[PDB]
Amino acid sequence: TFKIMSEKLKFTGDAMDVGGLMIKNVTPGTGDKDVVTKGQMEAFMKNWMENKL
Amino acid sequence: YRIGSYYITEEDINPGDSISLGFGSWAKVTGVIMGTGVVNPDGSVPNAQRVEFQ
Repeated sequence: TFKIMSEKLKFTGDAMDVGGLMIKNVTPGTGDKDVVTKGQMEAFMKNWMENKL
Repeated sequence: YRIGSYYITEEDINPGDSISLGFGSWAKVTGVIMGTGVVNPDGSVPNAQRVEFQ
């Protein structure tokens, strides 16, 4: 980890992380690349546009 | 305009719950001059206004 952060070496404005952060456990809030799909599920499928829309 | 077979208003808690929403009557017709070219014989030229139903 020292070598990896040594490659950055520019820690002046807090972290400025350049990692990937490919971890998330569960929540109804923040979402993966399925943001567009989950939004049109909640807005249309069962919220606004009932079955047979 | 939203299309839905359920009798649920779009202003519900599930939707944004803002703006004025009201039930519509009849179909939607885009604004255009009827009989501009006189294509249909014996057809009186109608005057159509935006959001106007008659």
